[PDB]
Amino acid sequence: KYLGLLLRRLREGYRAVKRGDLRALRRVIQSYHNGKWKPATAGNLWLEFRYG
Amino acid sequence: AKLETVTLGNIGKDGKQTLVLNPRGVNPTNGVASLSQAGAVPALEKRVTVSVSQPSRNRKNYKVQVKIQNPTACTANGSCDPSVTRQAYADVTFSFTQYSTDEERAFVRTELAALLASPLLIDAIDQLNPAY
Amino acid sequence: AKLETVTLGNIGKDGKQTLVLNPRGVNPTNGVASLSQAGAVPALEKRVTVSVSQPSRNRKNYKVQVKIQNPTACTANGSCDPSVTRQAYADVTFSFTQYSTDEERAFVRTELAALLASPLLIDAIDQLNPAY
Amino acid sequence: AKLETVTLGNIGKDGKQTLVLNPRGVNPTNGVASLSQAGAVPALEKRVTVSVSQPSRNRKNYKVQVKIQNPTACTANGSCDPSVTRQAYADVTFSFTQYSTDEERAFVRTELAALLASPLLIDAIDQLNPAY
Amino acid sequence: AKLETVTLGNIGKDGKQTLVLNPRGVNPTNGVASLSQAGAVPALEKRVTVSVSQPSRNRKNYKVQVKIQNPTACTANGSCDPSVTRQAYADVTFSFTQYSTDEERAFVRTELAALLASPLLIDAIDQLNPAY
Amino acid sequence: AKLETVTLGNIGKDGKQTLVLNPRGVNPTNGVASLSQAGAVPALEKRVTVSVSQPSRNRKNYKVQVKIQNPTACTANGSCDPSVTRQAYADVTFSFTQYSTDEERAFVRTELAALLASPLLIDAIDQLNPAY
Amino acid sequence: AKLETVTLGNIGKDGKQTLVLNPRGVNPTNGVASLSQAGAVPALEKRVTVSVSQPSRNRKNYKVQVKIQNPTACTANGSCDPSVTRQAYADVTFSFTQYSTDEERAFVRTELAALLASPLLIDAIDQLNPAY
Amino acid sequence: AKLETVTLGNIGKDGKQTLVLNPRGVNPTNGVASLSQAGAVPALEKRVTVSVSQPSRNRKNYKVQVKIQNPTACTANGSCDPSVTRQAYADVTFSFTQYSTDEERAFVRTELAALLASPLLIDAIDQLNPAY
RNA sequence: CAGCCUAGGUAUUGAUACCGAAGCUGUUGCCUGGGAGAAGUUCCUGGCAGCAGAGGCUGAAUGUGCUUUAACGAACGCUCG
Repeated sequence: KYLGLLLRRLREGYRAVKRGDLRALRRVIQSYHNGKWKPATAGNLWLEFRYG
Repeated sequence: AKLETVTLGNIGKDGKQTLVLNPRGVNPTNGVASLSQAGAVPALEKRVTVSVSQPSRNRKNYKVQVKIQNPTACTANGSCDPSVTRQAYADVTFSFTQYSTDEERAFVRTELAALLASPLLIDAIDQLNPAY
Repeated sequence: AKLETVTLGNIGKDGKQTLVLNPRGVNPTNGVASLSQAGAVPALEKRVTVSVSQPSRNRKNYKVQVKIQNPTACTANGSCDPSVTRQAYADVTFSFTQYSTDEERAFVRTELAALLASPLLIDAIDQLNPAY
Repeated sequence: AKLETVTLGNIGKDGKQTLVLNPRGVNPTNGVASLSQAGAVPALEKRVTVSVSQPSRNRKNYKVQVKIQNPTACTANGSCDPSVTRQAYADVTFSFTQYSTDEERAFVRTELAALLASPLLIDAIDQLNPAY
Repeated sequence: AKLETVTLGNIGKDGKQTLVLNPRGVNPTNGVASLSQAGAVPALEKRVTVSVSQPSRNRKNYKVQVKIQNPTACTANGSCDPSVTRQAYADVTFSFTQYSTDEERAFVRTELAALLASPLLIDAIDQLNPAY
Repeated sequence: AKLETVTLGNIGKDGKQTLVLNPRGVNPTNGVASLSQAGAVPALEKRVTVSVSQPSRNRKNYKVQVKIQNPTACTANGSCDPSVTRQAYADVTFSFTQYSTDEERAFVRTELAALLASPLLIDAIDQLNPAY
Repeated sequence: AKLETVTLGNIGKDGKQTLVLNPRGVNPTNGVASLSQAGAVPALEKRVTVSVSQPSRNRKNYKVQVKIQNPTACTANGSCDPSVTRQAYADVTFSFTQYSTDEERAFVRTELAALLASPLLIDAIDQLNPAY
Repeated sequence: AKLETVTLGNIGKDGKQTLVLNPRGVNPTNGVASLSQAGAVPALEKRVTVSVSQPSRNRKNYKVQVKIQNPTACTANGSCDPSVTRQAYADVTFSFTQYSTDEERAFVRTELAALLASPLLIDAIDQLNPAY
């Protein structure tokens, strides 16, 4: 079940990627840092998903 | 973002081996690049990962990391699947104060290069001998 | 060229079918005449376009176009509409000089008709056989 | 379709001229076969082209092209060279889908041929009369 | 090596059907002749390609190639156009030295034929069974 | 498809010779059954190989490979046993999918078998004449 | 220019030999027709090739290449079939421009012919005598 | 290979005209003999050059070259001095081996001659008809 | 270098829409695979990048990048009649 949950969160991130958005794509990014991460500049879709 | 091909030369003791490293991507988390040899095999492809950091909160100095893998690719391994037997780790780490200079960085850079090229470090890295 | 219902005979592989194309009038914007074969389904009707452009500025490029279309539908199981699933197009384009004359213009027509009947284009298009 | 001397008779207004086109071979680049009228000056030879391209990707769109070129020069006073001052061009293009059948294909050709023989294009291009 | 219609009889598991492959256009792009089912649609379905690459820098050593392809297609209960569900194909090759002799070339031909007729290959092919 | 003495009867130009390949064995390292004609000199014998590759995870396609090799004698006027001078190769690779069918498998077999005998391939291999 | 059996009459030093080039084919990759003398061993036949290159956009001049090669057998007293030893090359290259003329080209033709016959080239080729 | 007057008879389409070629100076920079129309000015128009390149580090392997140049000129109606509007030319290149033999060289010579005399070359040159 | 275009490629229900490379051709090297004769090598099959084989029209540099490199009105050379 935990694997299924992980895959669901990944699917959410990918769907965000497909629809296209840089800020809304961070829905999952905020689910790991355990902190209020702030931006620094203008990122990119695949950049904020390949290893983000 | 590093997307440059590096055509290395003077590899090995004989100095007659040459290598080429082609970029493979960038890791948009820690400011890391990636470069590899031309091929399609982990053992035959040598890894070069450079990384550059900036101060955020945990530290107040830069960090230039460099990790090179030179796996030993064996030919005869029971089939046409060259595997790895000896993994060659080469880890380099730097730390520069935010008030340092390009001059100072180049100074350490060239001193490192010259020591590596001289017969000083060759005896300790290849033949494995202590400072008599 | 007065438009009228055109009767084309001795057509097809064996040259026994016939086509009765009735005028569709002329587009006022495109300035192009159109004919179509009588049928129950307007969408399933073999159509025939003809255009005769006038000479433009400074080049005059006497131009003629002829666009023949032929559809073929196949009503799917459960569908109450014979959707056009197949379409054949053929567009001929003649280009003449402002000093061209009836003589060679008729010559070219007869040439094209003769080749279109000749064995070469015959197997070139019936069987889609490249000519070599 | 093997290339061979193509002899078409009964052409012109009166349908009494004849053209003998010899094979010019095939471009290895465009993959297009070419035929020419036998004459003294190759610049003054009636040329005809036949092309039949292969299936493309994901639409596959079978296509065939025939290009008819007829030149005519006019030796100027003092000029020792029958410079080509006139050129007639006719481009025919057939488009079939990969589901096409020789039945419909030959139907297309015969329709085109009879249309080119009908009074319709007769007045349309022999005299440049836009059809209406 | 003239191109024409080939009617191969005594075909299949019990050797009763027959296939008639009519010629196509010899591919300029690579100089390879083509034969296909009598048609109509099967003309663009079934294929038999034959090529003979002459001695070259890569080729030394004439190389003869024969590629046969048979696409199995079906119509869903409600569809119209047949879609290919499966694709058969085989590829025969003969590589022959510049000093080869025609007698031995035909020996090779007939040997391959008699083996394909031998029960061993029909078992290993038609039934897909390793010889054991 | 168990191994055993294969006797090809009539083969060759005039169709008069016969071949007797005796059963060698099966290399298990690659699952390859082999057959050789009766002799002593490994380098001077007509050989044939049959192999049956099942759909691998990275392939998912059934394969049958059949090879034939025939070396030339060119026996010298003394001075030792003959020397291999020329080597005629033939290779066939048939390929299907998992839901393949016995019938169309045998169909492709017989199609190629009769192609090998038809006059086209006859002079295509025989006289090396490009299909034309 | 239909390919056919070329029957070349008296030739040689005294002019008593006759040659028979049977038509092989026409490589489409470069549009070159080839003739070869009747034989078996492709390595040991006298052959000729003719190409007619049309005026490209890059050259715009008609080209006619005629290549001729004659091998020498030098058969050895046993031990294998003969080996190619000597290889006589000849290549003629006619060039004309688009407004060239048939009379001009035939003039050049017969001019080269009769110079080939004339005593000069006789001794220049036969004797390898320097024109002098 | 003595240089002197050559009377080249039965020339051109009908084989009726004659060409009288008188000798020139042999270019010492390259050792090439030359022949020209009998004159007057056509001596500076028509040319027939002859070369016998001897073995070398590149040549081994004699090369005999024969180049023919014929410029067609005309006089504009009002000018005086004719200008060359056209230029035909051809070149023959025999590559003979050191151990070549005059028998073989003459045989190749006459082969070229009579092929040039043959229907194939006449229509491949005069009419520029590719062999199809 | 920049732009303009097209001749072609394209698709399209015809009409209309993208690009100018297209496209294929061959060749240089990188070249793995899969299969395997069994090879002192020949065969089956495959990809990557580069080169040469579409075209012209207009303007900019005459060593290269760019930021005050400018605008107005007369005279001069200097083309014409």
